[PDB]
Amino acid sequence: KVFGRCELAAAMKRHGLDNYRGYSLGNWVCAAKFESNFNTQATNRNTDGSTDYGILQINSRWWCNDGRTPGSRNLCNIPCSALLSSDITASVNCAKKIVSDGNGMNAWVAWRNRCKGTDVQAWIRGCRL
Ligand SMILES: CCCCN1C(=O)C(=C/C=C/C=C2/Oc3ccccc3N2CCCS(=O)(=O)O)C(=O)N(CCCC)C1=S
Ligand SMILES: [Cl-]
Ligand SMILES: [Cl-]
Repeated sequence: KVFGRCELAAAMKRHGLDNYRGYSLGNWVCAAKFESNFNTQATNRNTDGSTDYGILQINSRWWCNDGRTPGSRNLCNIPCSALLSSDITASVNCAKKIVSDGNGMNAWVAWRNRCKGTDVQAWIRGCRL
């Protein structure tokens, strides 16, 4: 599913992501924009063999199991496929664990490089929330 800007902001808020760990909704939406362009089915193979899945491109080396990432962990206790679903519940719950891991949203390289320090509020502007 390809979410719309405000549509995703609403789903994210509905799942308690807004202001989670101090990160405003704009930040999450911005990260989703540059990680998957809002496509829940987005995947990206990394040079190390791991793979990024979903709206927030959660990686398999630590967070989900895809059975093809030697020596990896599955800290979110979910098959990586669950991160590709129309329903973002799994992705949101896993993102919550990730952002609480110590480095905040910096865990999402694209967020640091393209959202961090920017006018992220712009990402939910005009949205009926
Ligand atoms: C009627 C359909 C097209 C209208 N519509 C929009 O208005 C949407 C437009 C998004 C707004 C553009 C935008 O890109 C940004 C980049 C950085 C910061 C904010 C951004 N915003 C707008 C708010 C801030 S600003 O006004 O561009 O400065 C949109 O994403 N989408 C996707 C939502 C699909 C449900 C749609 S549908
Ligand atoms: Cl594996
Ligand atoms: Cl933080």
